[PDB]
Amino acid sequence: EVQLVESGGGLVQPGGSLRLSCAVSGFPFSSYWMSWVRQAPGKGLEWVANIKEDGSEKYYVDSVKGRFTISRDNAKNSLYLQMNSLRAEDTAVYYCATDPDVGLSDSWGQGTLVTVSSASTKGPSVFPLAPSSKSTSGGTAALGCLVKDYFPEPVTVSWNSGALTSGVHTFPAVLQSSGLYSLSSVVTVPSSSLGTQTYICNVNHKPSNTKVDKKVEPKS
Amino acid sequence: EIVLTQSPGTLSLSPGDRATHSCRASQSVSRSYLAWYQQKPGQTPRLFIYGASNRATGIPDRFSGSGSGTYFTLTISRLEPEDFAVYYCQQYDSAPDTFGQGTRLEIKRTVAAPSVFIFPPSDEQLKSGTASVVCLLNNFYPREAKVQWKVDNALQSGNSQESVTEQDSKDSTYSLSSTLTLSKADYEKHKVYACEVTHQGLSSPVTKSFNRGE
Ligand SMILES: N[C@@H]1[C@@H](O)[C@H](O)[C@@H](CO[C@@H]2O[C@H](CO)[C@@H](O)[C@H](O)[C@H]2N)O[C@H]1O
Ligand SMILES: [Cl-]
Repeated sequence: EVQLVESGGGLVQPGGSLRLSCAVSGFPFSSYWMSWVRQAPGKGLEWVANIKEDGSEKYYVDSVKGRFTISRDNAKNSLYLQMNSLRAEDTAVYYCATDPDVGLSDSWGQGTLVTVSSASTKGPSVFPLAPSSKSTSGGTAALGCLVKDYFPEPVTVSWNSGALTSGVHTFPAVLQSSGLYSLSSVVTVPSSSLGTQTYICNVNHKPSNTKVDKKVEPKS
Repeated sequence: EIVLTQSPGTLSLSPGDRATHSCRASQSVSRSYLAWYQQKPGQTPRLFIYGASNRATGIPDRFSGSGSGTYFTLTISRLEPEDFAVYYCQQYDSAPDTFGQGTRLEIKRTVAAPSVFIFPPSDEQLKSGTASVVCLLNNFYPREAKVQWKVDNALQSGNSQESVTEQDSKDSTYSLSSTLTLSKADYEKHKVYACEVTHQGLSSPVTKSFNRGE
């Protein structure tokens, strides 16, 4: 069961530093070259650095030489990226990525977003998008939650504590001119359920340790 | 640096169609150390092909790779609706282990008009000085749509933003949210709030509206 679990990212001041960790299981880590790859918002993949199986050779993109260091701990099956003198050009999702010679589809970690910014974490305001005659016909109603004014990314949204999944659309966040993000999440349900079934959006903004549950009540 | 140039930048093909993704290198890539990845929106890339032609674990037979030297391809022999993604090539012969710029593959389907719904600002939000009005376009194709906000029949500009979901993996549709943002002061100076939607699937544009406070 192959797993690569990243930690150590998040919001960081320009000029600051982060230590990224990646704990690998499910294949012989110490046999393979490993790498870090990043993706700036809305942009393509960019290779950052790599390291030989024994640590003895490593390479970097020129834009990070002397301020990023890739290392590994073969005993703990872990990969690291120590990142210094951070700049907005470094803002990206960072992935630990195994040498493609490993031949495993699931050989990258889940990604950790690094946001290089002097703004503070800020939790969302959550407002209902109530169902009404305007969102309802053909036996189905649309409803949702507006998740407004948070920083940084990301937020997660669930419905009914994860019990409701079909018909859900959670939109990509938009960055407002304010420098805060906003997103909506909507679900379509049977109009016959509106009297009977309770609908709650569960919003988690880990960066601010904010959790909000908002019940979305029908309009007449 | 070995530069990898992918073509086409964007590709739209139907289930059953054969998709070809090209990757050209600025110099020869030795040992066929050329990989392909599939990335879905907001998700970790998955390794699909390694060593130019080897399938990674869990990759179906319809995906194949070929090539050597300076020219490589990724083929999807018979598209399935779950195959939309950005596909990236990468060389790992010589550091830096460069990526191409990606080919965005969309799954084409027959035209599908949106369902349109308008949501006034919540009472809770108006309390605090701002009004977000949301227009939802649900389950349509193609992705291109025009949303025009009208306030008392005056065309709005500059005070809305839109976001689009990833393609549905079964029916190949999209959904779109448009949010109009006004101050509460401006909101309360007007009565009729309307979202007008123009789309290839609609024989004529569809307008959804409400009157403030009803
Ligand atoms: N400069 C190169 C580096 O960036 C490449 O990723 C690396 C890959 O070649 C590897 O070769 C070893 C043994 O020769 C093999 O086990 C690995 O799995 C290959 N991917 O080569 C560096 O020189
Ligand atoms: Cl790159």
